[PDB]
Amino acid sequence: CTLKSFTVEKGIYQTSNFRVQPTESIVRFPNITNLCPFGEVFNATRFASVYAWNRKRISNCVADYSVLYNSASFSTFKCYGVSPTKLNDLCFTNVYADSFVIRGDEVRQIAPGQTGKIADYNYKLPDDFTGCVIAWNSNNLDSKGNYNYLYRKPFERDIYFPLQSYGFQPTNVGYQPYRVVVLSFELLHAPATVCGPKKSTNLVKNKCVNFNFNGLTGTGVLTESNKKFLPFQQFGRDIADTTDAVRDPQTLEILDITPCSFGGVSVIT
Amino acid sequence: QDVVNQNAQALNTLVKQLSSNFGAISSVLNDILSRLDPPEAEVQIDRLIT
Amino acid sequence: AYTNSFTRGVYYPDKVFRSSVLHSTQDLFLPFFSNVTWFHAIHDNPVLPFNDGVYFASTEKSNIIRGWIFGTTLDSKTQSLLIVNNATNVVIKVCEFQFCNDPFLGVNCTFEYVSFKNLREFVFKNIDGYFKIYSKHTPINLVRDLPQGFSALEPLVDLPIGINITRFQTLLALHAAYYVGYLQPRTFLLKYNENGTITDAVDCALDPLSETK
Repeated sequence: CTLKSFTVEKGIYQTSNFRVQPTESIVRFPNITNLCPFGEVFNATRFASVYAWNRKRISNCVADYSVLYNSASFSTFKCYGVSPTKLNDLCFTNVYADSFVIRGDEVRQIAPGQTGKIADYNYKLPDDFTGCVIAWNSNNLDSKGNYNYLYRKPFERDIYFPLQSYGFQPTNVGYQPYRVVVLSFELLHAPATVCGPKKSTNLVKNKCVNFNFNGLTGTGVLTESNKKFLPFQQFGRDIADTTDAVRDPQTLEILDITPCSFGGVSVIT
Repeated sequence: QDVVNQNAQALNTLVKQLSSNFGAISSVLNDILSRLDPPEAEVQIDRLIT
Repeated sequence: AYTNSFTRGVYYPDKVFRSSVLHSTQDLFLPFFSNVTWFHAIHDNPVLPFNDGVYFASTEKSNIIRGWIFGTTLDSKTQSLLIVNNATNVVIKVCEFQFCNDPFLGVNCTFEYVSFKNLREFVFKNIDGYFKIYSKHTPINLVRDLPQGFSALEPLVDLPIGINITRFQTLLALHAAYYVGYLQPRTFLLKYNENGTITDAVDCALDPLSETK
């Protein structure tokens, strides 16, 4: 089939690649069970302004992205850097929630690389940003004559002056109040401080498996190693940036890694 | 010695290439494969493959 | 004054092991052979800059130095960082305290935290709100200056404070040699040994032979 013939002359003809399949999947994590306070993030009694947006950091918990994913009470859900369905499985270094109310005519300004009177002076967005923003109008929560909302490097709070209040009237469409919330996800190569609802699992060694140490993916023969990791060291590496030991996040230990044998298949005939 | 060193240098730069973005949002293929829905992973992985 | 930081202040850049490799980096560092303002804490602690990561240092047998008031203005109008070590632990704050004119200890605000021969190198840098403090507690032998010899630095702390911090001021137990280097974006070629310890680092923004290295 590979020579395009019916008569194969005497020789040695490479044909394929034998790469041992992995046996099974192995998932390790730190045994933590805190719930990230997503309630106050989305059920805050009073949202900040576009110039005084709050930045409250969450950590050391688990985040159920589905129970917020199904939220139809919100007007928009657009995730730039990552596919929001996989958030429930993705887990990363940190999060940052920023809540504030805007007018309906500004939701397009909130995007990585966009501009506008809001997107530049008082709320710049990062260019390499990875994450997403959620939003919803608040015609029945903020507008009553709501004029207590003002506007003037990204995420700088610069707290005839440019001070100016938004004229909010419950009878407005684009002139309606709109509550917005954005999240930032920095996928550094670091010990993740938050992870989604992923249950830890057992560990097996000396067998091609699918190891997932806090998100570090790959397959190999997880043999025990004597690499003296000084207690501040998390991963290992090699000459050319190849992970070559890790630390089991659920219980400290240092074990080697080697990708199990592959190699082309030659056919003699 | 020079022959051997030339070949080792070539191999080493070849393998080092794997850790470069070339314009992608990452160089760890599985991340793009575990972060983006296919409608965009197509673009990213395309850049990396090129 | 001014003194000659011979080869001081090489800290483990990130949390990743290596072994037997000469891995170059590009991070904040203390350049080689620089001028560290040897301060006379005999029998002082003026306001000093915190520009882009203050290599601090000291060499004190009794830790007279026990305060580190960092910030922009240090006047309780903006969130003012504060560090204290009281005989057992490290104490961190953010709250706005109206301090006196001279930072000294006798011999809205949302975050709190708790936890010669004593060479104690440092580095106090800020990156994306992640305040950092590295360290090394070390036995050495010199009262004069920052001697020859080489020893790396581990990490100790990280904090996501996001404070607008421009300058700072050490705070002593006012009833001693302590210095203040400064850091800027160099590029090192640091060498690891078999056990995984940085035994020898080489700057190359310094001079030609270093660039050939």
